[PDB]
Amino acid sequence: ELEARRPFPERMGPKGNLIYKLITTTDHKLIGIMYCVVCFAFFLVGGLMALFMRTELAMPGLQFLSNEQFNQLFTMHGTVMLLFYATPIVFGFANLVLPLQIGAPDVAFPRLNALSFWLFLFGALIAIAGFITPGGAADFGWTAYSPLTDAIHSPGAGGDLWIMGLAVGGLGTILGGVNMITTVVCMRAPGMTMFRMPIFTWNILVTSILVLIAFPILTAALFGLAADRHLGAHIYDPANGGVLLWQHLFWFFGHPEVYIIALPFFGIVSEIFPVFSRKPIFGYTTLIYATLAIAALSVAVWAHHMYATGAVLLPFFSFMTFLIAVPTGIKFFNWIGTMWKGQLTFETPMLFSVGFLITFLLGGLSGVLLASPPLDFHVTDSYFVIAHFHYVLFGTIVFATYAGIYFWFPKMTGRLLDERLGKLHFWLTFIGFHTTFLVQHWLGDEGMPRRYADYLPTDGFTTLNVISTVGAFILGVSMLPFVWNVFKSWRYGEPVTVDDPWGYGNSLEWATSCPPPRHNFTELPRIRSERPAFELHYPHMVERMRAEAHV
Amino acid sequence: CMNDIIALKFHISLNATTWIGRIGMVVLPAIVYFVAYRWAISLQRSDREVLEHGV
Amino acid sequence: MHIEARLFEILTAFFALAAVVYAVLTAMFATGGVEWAGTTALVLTTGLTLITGTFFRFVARRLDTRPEDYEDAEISDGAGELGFFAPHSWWPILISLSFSTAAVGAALWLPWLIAAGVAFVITSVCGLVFEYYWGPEKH
Amino acid sequence: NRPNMVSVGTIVWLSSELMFFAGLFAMYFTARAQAGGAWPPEPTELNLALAVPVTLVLIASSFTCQMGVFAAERGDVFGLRRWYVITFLMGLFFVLGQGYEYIHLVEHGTTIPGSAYGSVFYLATGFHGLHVIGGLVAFVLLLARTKMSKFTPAQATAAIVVSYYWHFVDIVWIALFATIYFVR
Amino acid sequence: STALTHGLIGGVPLVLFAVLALIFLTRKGPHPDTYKMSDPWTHAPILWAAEEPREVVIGGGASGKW
Amino acid sequence: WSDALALGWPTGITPEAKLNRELWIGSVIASFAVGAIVWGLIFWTSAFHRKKATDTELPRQFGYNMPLELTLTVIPFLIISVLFYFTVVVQERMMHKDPNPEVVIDVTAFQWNWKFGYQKIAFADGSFDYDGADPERKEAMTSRVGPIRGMTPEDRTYLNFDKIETLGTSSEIPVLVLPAGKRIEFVLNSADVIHGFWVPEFLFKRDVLPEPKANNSDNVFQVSEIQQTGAFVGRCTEMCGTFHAMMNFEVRVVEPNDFKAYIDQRNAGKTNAEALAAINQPPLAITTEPFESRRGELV
Amino acid sequence: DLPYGSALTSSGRISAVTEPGELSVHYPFPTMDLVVLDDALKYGSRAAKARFAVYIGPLGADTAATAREILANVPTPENAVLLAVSPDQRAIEVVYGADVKGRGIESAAPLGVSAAAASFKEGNLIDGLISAVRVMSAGVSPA
Ligand code: HEA
Ligand code: HEA
Ligand SMILES: CCCCCCCCCCCCCCCC(=O)O[C@H](COC(=O)CCCCCCC[C@@H](C)CCCCCCCCC)COP(=O)(O)O[C@H]1[C@H](O)[C@H](O)[C@@H](O)[C@@H](O)[C@@H]1O
Ligand SMILES: CCCCCCCCCCCCCCCC(=O)OC[C@H](C)OC(=O)CCCCCCCC[C@@H](C)CCCCCCCC
Ligand SMILES: CCCCCCCCCCCCCC(=O)O[C@H](COC(=O)CCCCCCCCCCC)COP(=O)(O)O
Ligand SMILES: CCCCCCCCCCCCC
Ligand SMILES: CCCCCCCCCCCCC
Ligand SMILES: CCCCCCCCCCCCC
Ligand SMILES: CCCCCCCCCCCCC
Ligand SMILES: CCCCCCCCCCCCC
Ligand SMILES: [Ca+2]
Ligand SMILES: [Cu+2]
Ligand SMILES: [Cu+2]
Ligand SMILES: [Cu+2]
Ligand SMILES: [Mg+2]
Repeated sequence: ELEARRPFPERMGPKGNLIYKLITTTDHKLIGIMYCVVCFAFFLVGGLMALFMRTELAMPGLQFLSNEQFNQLFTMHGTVMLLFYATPIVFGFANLVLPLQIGAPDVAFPRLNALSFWLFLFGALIAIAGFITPGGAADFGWTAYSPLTDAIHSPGAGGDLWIMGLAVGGLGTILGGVNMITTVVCMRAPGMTMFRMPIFTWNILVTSILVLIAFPILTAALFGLAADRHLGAHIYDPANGGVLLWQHLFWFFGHPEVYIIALPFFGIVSEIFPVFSRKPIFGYTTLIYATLAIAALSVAVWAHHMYATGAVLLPFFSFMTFLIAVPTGIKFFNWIGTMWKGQLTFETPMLFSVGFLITFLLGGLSGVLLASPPLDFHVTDSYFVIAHFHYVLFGTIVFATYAGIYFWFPKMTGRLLDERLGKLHFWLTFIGFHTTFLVQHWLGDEGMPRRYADYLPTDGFTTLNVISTVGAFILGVSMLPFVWNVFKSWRYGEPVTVDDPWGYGNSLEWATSCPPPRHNFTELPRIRSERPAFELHYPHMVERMRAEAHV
Repeated sequence: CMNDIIALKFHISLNATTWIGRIGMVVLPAIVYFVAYRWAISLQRSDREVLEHGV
Repeated sequence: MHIEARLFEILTAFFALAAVVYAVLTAMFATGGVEWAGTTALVLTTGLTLITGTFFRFVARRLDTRPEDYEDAEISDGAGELGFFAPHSWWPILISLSFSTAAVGAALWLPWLIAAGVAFVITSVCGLVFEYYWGPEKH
Repeated sequence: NRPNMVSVGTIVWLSSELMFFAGLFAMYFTARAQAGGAWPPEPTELNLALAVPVTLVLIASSFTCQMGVFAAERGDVFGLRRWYVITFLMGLFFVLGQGYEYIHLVEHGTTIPGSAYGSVFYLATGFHGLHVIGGLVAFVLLLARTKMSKFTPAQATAAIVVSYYWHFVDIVWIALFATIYFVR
Repeated sequence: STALTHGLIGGVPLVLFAVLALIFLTRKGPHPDTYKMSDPWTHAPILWAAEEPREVVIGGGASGKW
Repeated sequence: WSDALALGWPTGITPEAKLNRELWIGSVIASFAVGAIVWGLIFWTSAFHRKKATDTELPRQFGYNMPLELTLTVIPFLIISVLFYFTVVVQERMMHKDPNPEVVIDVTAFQWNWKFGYQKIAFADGSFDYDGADPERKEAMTSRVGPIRGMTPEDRTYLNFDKIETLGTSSEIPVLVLPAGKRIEFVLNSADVIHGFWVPEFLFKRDVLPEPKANNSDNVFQVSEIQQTGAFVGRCTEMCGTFHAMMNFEVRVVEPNDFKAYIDQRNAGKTNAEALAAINQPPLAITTEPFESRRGELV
Repeated sequence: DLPYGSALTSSGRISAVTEPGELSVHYPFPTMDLVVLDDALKYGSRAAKARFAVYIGPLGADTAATAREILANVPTPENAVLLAVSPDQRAIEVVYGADVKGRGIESAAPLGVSAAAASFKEGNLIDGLISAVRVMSAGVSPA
């Protein structure tokens, strides 16, 4: 029984194996791969923006940055790192495994799926292109409040390019969300019922609905904003009532948008915990209800970002915001229950997911504090917020993103990332993030507002800013091990000759080869539960799972 | 040659346009040569796929 | 596809309840009367789920149990041609470039560039639509 | 049977489009609440002698569009072309009718920078007019595809989903027409 | 001061990188140890063949022994 | 210890601030208790449920505990309900406005500094009455048809002006003088964009909006009293432009007799700097100093 | 008969799994050395238009006859060259197909054995195979 095999898998394709594929591909796997590379390019670009800001806020006074440059820095940093990195990578992972999870050969609209990538890429470049302008890029913040974003207060072309760049990228997001809903409804494999899909597929379908509610209203608001700057309209005139009008629409977009970049990464860890715990996902039916409740509740809580304005019904939004804490808390108890009485080995995909649980909770606790208007009356527009949202956005779009990458890299490569290099990256990232964002809780409470280019030496913010500056550079140097691991393990990584390199995979992508073929499936097993791959690979456990399912 | 009008219409510094063309006078031809060489060879592979697998 | 429509109806009920409650809760308690920008979005948020939910209801009542909608369905039940899926196309990148050209013209307020972008978008969209329908050349 | 993938995608996207008009409606309603008693204020004077006949033409375009759908499902490509050409002509009349009303309103002092009412009125109706123009482009593109190949069920599906967009556009105008010309 | 502030920002990340790297990068990876001639061949038989050119009578051969 | 559980919150100088800080400490205690339980559960399973290197069979495959799921759903609902009640109680006290205040302050924010005016002073004991309303300069902004309800966007009639005003300068931090132990009313009106009136010792802030009445914004908030004297810094908190970070102000609290005297020099034509020196107070702000005009050290 | 976690699919393919943190290949040679050997095998066969094969393992009692049966597993046996090395038996056997005959392989077959043997006394197995492939591929004409 001798089979002929190469000593090593081919490192790279021959000349001309990719360039024509990149611009003509309709395969979701290649499109999903192009997302991650571009998303990480914007991650590195946006991360450098924060480093300039962080190194300027190290010592009191403007050493190398002006007020205008600093104002442009956080606006572009936030815009790039929420809309150009976080939102696309939601569909970056969705183009990767969602057709595999539901047993589909492709997405519903292969052409429209490819259009979303290029539309997003050219939309993101337009907004960033404001830096090359002499006036500079947008300097009014990613919330672009009115009438600051007005032609009178923002006359440069950088703000105009920021508005139109978001509109082009927003159109791609809407098309991507349309594709995902159609793919889930119509492209499901036989035997794959609605309540049999993986949690990640459930989260993406739910997230895509939130896209259709939020992004079109943002496109409408931006178009009205462009009319004011170019046609001299009175859409957002303060005397007309547009100061509240713009904020209401923008936050009706914004809070659904943060859950657009939260629920899919809740799904990502929900696929990793069962695999490395050798246990089924706890509360699988409950997790779906929690996700639906989170999606529904996220639409009518938009005004808790507007507590300091004194123009919203505080009791309504405070109570509704508190309601979101219940389904989110249920997710932790299900994730903890998944690891309970299991067999944890703590690999790199598992290690990052564990860091998510520790990191996310502290940011979640800060969210409940801000949800109450009396407590928000003092910490709003201060570094307590910045500490809260860099604990909740770094717990998911980074920890869960890295966990999913380490989880699905062998699936889409046939090669395994280095575990020793992965452990170094995780610990460096954890230590750096905690060092740079734990002290900012005290800074905001001490009386330091957000969006401040300079502070006086007598303010007493110097010591904590230096500590935060040290940790941020640790985050910067933590990128080198991960980039090196991806660069080396892609071509010289450990080959994967098995369908499931992690052994106890549950979703359908682990029932196919690594990498999957062009149509993702040369065979399909019988689907009788939410873990078809586990049932196929371990037939002797079919009886045990049914009998021991209920405690 | 049209940098000054491009600078005025597209809101770009005139010094930037001169130096973009100056650096791009050697960098861009090198980039285009690499892309075109791979693109031309990539097209040949696309034709080989139809020959051995059909339309 | 009973479950698919039930998901949107569940969202429809909550969105309708929130829109009605919040409108009636701002008309008598918010300063200035009804919150309009804010209420209008909630009312039409229900319409987004109402349109999709109603269509899914009508579709479900027409077609019988699908192989993917069957609790205990066999893999061989779904054998056959699924449909048409585009193998490759360079049109989508041209559409994005065409749309980005108009956006840059709109951002800088260049009427000539906006007109070129609109013409480019129509030309690029025409290629995408007609890509798999152009007949052989008649010479 | 089988769920129509193209119809599902179009309907799902059409629902998202409704949220785009939600922003436009919010601007009009927010400005209306701040009018103080004059809505529309002087010198704006809306007339129903022109809006009503133009609105009725757009409503009648839905009936002709639906007639083409029946021909499309029946396999009669020529019947589909006849009804969609008529729908295109009456849909074009809506744009010309709206454009004619714009000229008179501008000449009477109602412009986008002139008044806050002019801003909410023009962007709300103008963006809908852009949707009508986009729908007219869809009619031409679909009609051009009918002469390229034989009438296939996939070709008939494209005719149905185009009518879905036209029906959505007509429904949106009815909301805009009632909100602007009646709820003053 | 200004010297201490710049030293911590540029020194601690480099110091932490070196300490953390020595902990993990010095560990033994999952790759098996290199086979030695003295040790017996306990591994399964290995058949290696190239994929080129792209797709039984024996013409002869040669023998050897070391 | 209240100094460590406040996480850096100032002690406060008003009764509303003291009540707000009490809610903050209790909420932090509740949050830490919940966080410790979840962290303990995560750490317990990460150290005692690790794959033992002698356990052959896979672990029990259980993923549904209906009695447990309901219990861990009601408990979070009870905690937020308890917090919501205290949240409603505190916010009602903080936003309460007395119909008969004794000091009214007109706060005007612009790009990029502050202007403070004394609209009306009427002490509760009747020892000091003053009327700072100046209607001969508020109606000079009338501008009229108009794009918005008959008026141009440059109407500016919503702005309030007073006879005695403290104008901020790029080289002089504006100082607001308030009596100790007296109720203060703050009226916030912006000029071009949104700003932020935040005093960290107040433990409360509200965004300064242009045309607050047309935006349905309650731009008026009051404090019951100021419990101690001294100087307290104030910063702009809502992003407003280039110099958002360089438009700070200072609030000076003095005795009621000193406050009454200070108004007399201001009425006598004395500027803010010299009037403060007349009541044995520093002429300039001590908590904050004007920022350097040099765009940086490389200029 | 299938290993733990391995299953037989409907189409006959084998869906195998490996424990997390483990390898699916685990060849007892460095990764870089394997890459060099693949380059020698891939490029050497390309310049010779004859598939080159490398076998490591037992060869039974008679090494010459065992390699003949092993070459049958190599794709396109008629145009394949197999190099068999038995570390335990300390013997080298080279066998080629009928199409390889008359192409200049008879002068390179002892060349590869001697070159591989010389590096085999130094404790280098992968290096010996790499050296054997290079000299054997350099003495074979295309087609
Ligand atoms: C996904 C969301 C996301 C992510 C991942 C991050 C990442 C980081 N952010 Fe950011 N941030 C936001 C979202 C995010 N941010 C948002 C929404 C805002 C508000 C915007 C606004 O105020 O309007 C904000 C604003 C914001 C603030 C407060 C703004 C203010 O001062 O008012 C700060 C504090 O310094 C901060 C710092 C950091 C740091 C140190 C990181 C670290 O993660 C970054 C370190 C990462 C690196 C990658 C370092 C770079 C490494 C390199 C090697 C660079 C080399 C690159 C090239 C050569 C191309 N960001
Ligand atoms: C992933 C992104 C993300 C997520 C998940 C969240 C989650 C939450 N956020 Fe936040 N938020 C942002 C991203 C996010 N946020 C951003 C980017 C901003 C500001 C951006 C800007 O302004 O520029 C922001 C700002 C923001 C504000 C506005 C504050 C201000 O501007 O002044 C508020 C107000 O309530 C808020 C609250 C919450 C709450 C209550 C949750 C809850 O969902 C969290 C609930 C989670 C838990 C509660 C943990 C699990 C529960 C348990 C373990 C049980 C414990 C039970 C109790 C404590 C009762 N966040
Ligand atoms: C035709 C395209 C070919 C491009 C190919 C690639 C080649 C590009 C090389 C990059 C060159 C950039 C270096 C310019 C270096 C330089 O001289 O410029 C500086 C200003 O920075 C900058 O330029 C930074 C911007 C960099 C531009 C990046 C290039 C991307 C563009 C080219 C892509 C085009 C989009 C695609 C087109 C689509 C068509 C189809 C493809 C300062 O000058 P100034 O402006 O005087 O500012 C004064 C201070 O200096 C002084 O201190 C003081 O502060 C003041 O005096 C200040 O005024
Ligand atoms: C290869 C060129 C890549 C871009 C070169 C410049 C890319 C340069 C990136 C590294 C250096 C950045 C380090 C930080 C520099 C800084 O602190 O500012 C000082 C400077 C004085 O202020 C600036 O504003 C700098 C320019 C900002 C970057 C414009 C990004 C343009 C976006 C797209 C338009 C790019 C299109 C690429 C098109 C690529 C070519 C396609 C043919
Ligand atoms: C511009 C049309 C005016 C007529 C109004 C009535 C509508 C019917 C149009 C029928 C067109 C038939 C063309 C055809 O089948 O040829 C097809 C090819 O022509 C095209 O592709 C024309 C595309 C036009 C794109 C521009 C659209 C602009 C829309 C503006 C809306 C305001 C078939 O060619 P073939 O038979 O394969 O040789
Ligand atoms: C990995 C966790 C890092 C946490 C850093 C906290 C540092 C706090 C220092 C406080 C110093 C006050 C003077
Ligand atoms: C959710 C509350 C988080 C609180 C973090 C506090 C970090 C400690 C800062 C110490 C600073 C001492 C001056
Ligand atoms: C006192 C005014 C009551 C208004 C009831 C709510 C009206 C909502 C209008 C939404 C229209 C969306 C098209
Ligand atoms: C006080 C008047 C409130 C008017 C609300 C406007 C609702 C208009 C809805 C029209 C929908 C027609 C389909
Ligand atoms: C007088 C200074 C007291 C500092 C107390 C710091 C407390 C830090 C708590 C951190 C909690 C993290 C969950
Ligand atoms: Ca500094
Ligand atoms: Cu929020
Ligand atoms: Cu300000
Ligand atoms: Cu400010
Ligand atoms: Mg704010």
